[PDB]
Amino acid sequence: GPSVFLFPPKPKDTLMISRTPEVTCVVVDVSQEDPEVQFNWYVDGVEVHNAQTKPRERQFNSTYRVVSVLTVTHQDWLNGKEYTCKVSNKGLPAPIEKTISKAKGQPREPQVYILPPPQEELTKNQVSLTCLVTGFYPSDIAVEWESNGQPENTYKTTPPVLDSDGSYLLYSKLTVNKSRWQPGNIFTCSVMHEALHNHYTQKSLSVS
Amino acid sequence: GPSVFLFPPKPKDTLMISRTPEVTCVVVDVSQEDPEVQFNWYVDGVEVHNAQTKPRERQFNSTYRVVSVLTVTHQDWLNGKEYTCKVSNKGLPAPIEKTISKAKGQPREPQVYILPPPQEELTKNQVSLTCLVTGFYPSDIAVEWESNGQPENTYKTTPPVLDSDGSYLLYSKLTVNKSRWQPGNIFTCSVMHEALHNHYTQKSLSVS
Ligand SMILES: *[C@@H]1O[C@H](CO[C@@H]2O[C@@H](C)[C@@H](O)[C@@H](O)[C@@H]2O)[C@@H](O[C@@H]2O[C@H](CO)[C@@H](O[C@@H]3O[C@H](CO[C@H]4O[C@H](CO)[C@@H](O)[C@H](O)[C@@H]4O[C@@H]4O[C@H](CO)[C@@H](O)[C@H](O)[C@H]4NC(C)=O)[C@@H](O)[C@H](O[C@H]4O[C@H](CO)[C@@H](O)[C@H](O)[C@@H]4O[C@@H]4O[C@H](CO)[C@@H](O)[C@H](O)[C@H]4NC(C)=O)[C@@H]3O)[C@H](O)[C@H]2NC(C)=O)[C@H](O)[C@H]1NC(C)=O
Ligand SMILES: *[C@@H]1O[C@H](CO[C@@H]2O[C@@H](C)[C@@H](O)[C@@H](O)[C@@H]2O)[C@@H](O[C@@H]2O[C@H](CO)[C@@H](O[C@@H]3O[C@H](CO[C@H]4O[C@H](CO)[C@@H](O)[C@H](O)[C@@H]4O[C@@H]4O[C@H](CO)[C@@H](O)[C@H](O)[C@H]4NC(C)=O)[C@@H](O)[C@H](O[C@H]4O[C@H](CO)[C@@H](O)[C@H](O)[C@@H]4O[C@@H]4O[C@H](CO)[C@@H](O)[C@H](O)[C@H]4NC(C)=O)[C@@H]3O)[C@H](O)[C@H]2NC(C)=O)[C@H](O)[C@H]1NC(C)=O
Repeated sequence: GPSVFLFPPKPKDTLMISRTPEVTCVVVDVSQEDPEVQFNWYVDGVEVHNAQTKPRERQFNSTYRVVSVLTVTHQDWLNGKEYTCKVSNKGLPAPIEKTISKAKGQPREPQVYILPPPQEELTKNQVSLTCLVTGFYPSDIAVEWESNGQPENTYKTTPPVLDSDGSYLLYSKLTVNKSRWQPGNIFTCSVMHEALHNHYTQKSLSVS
Repeated sequence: GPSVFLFPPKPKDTLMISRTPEVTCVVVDVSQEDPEVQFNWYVDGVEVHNAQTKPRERQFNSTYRVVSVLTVTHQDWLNGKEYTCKVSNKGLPAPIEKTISKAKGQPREPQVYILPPPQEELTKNQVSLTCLVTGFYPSDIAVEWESNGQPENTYKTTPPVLDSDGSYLLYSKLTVNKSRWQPGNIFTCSVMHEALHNHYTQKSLSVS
């Protein structure tokens, strides 16, 4: 029979208010004369009606896959609202309800540390500036790099890494050209998380 | 019908003689009264007869799961030898050949750097020393931390991270009580990977 998969908004949508944090409910495995199924949504047990439900998409494996996206506020999601996608079929003994919400647990503020290169690497053609971030719970978080004010193109971030106390940690690397490093340019890692002042913090450094 | 999953030896075991590196062939979904099945092993198209096989392990979900552990040398694996576990069944008609071998690609030497704490952190009651390993390939790699010879209990390590050029990178944090950091001690990272001198390299640092 068919199967439901409810998904959470992005750790970056949930924090900033320019983007829209959304909650996506998905159905799969709806056979070929199973008529339309119907999203009933509920937030903490009351029916909202603003979910932009989409059409009935065909799949390579000849199934029907259905989606309903539902916009939510950041206030709401981070207050621990319990969002629910109920689905009735036309050809299924039951209706299927799934529910989702923010992670439970006393949120913990990280602290950011920029780290410089190593005195070994400074002679190299490029160098690796390091943003260590640690102590953060919940695991959902976001990092960016900017330079003089202008944002940075290329960098790489590890997935969060569970720590021995139950907090999470991660590292982020930034390759910068040996050329561009020296002339006292100034570089800054910036981090977004539930438990920050303005949900936002930066460290920064120079060639000192 | 039944399915066959072949699995390689882990990087640590592939890198030193002390340990024994193994190639594991696992069949799952051998049904209720379908009798035994055989492993026919081959190495680059020649049959070896040394796999320490175990007998049929029945599962919760009511199938028969079978395993054969074949042992290899390290020179064998790093020469890129192709190992195959073929399965005769007494049920579904076919043989099921499955093949495994080392990752293809010109190996790259991991360049490793210890990084000290950040000035910021020092007033905390613990500190975080950082081993950064970059530019390595294949992704199979092992990191350990020791101090005055003795190894370390707490050390976390990110899973490798694909880089913009195709090499991999990773980080490792070591938390040490500040009571251990600042009375004159020496600390050391240790890295293992095929494209190295003696498949092993280490950096080290101290309160200078
Ligand atoms: C027919 O095809 C469809 C379409 O898929 C396509 O089919 C064929 C043609 C191939 O080409 C496929 O390669 C192709 O993808 C099949 O639909 C699939 O159905 C399976 C189930 O049979 C679903 O499995 C689930 O997967 C989700 C993860 O799905 C996300 O991530 C995938 C990649 O990571 C991505 O492909 C998906 O589209 C989806 O992607 C994310 O989507 C969100 C929302 O849009 C988006 O914001 C993200 O950015 C995006 N991410 C990425 C990386 O793209 C997974 O969550 C499920 O795991 C849980 O459930 C398992 C039980 O099935 C269980 O074993 C797990 O341990 C895990 O347990 C859960 O844990 C959660 C969280 O930790 C927790 O709440 C619970 O404890 C627990 N919950 C549950 C319910 O168990 C699950 O594995 C596929 O998502 C789905 N694919 C697509 C594309 O929709 C269909 O099955 C096929 N039918 C047949 C008969 O074969
Ligand atoms: C009945 O149950 C059994 C037992 O499982 C258990 O059953 C129930 C009771 C629950 O408790 C389960 O939670 C529990 O697991 C079922 O047996 C399972 O069968 C499925 C297949 O149906 C297997 O799926 C495959 O999984 C492997 C990974 O398996 C490793 O990792 C698991 C955890 O991550 C671990 O549980 C396994 O034991 C095994 O563990 C590893 O083992 C090695 C060797 O011993 C060891 O060195 C490792 O340290 C160890 N690791 C860990 C973390 O423990 C996965 O590789 C497969 O994925 C490939 O294939 C998929 C398609 O099947 C495909 O979607 C993927 O993309 C992927 O692609 C392959 O890989 C590469 C890279 O992508 C690609 O280049 C290849 O070309 C491609 N090849 C193929 C062929 O696809 C796959 O997902 C389970 O492992 C297996 N579980 C166990 C424990 O054996 C049984 O199926 C059940 N039967 C029924 C009817 O329900």
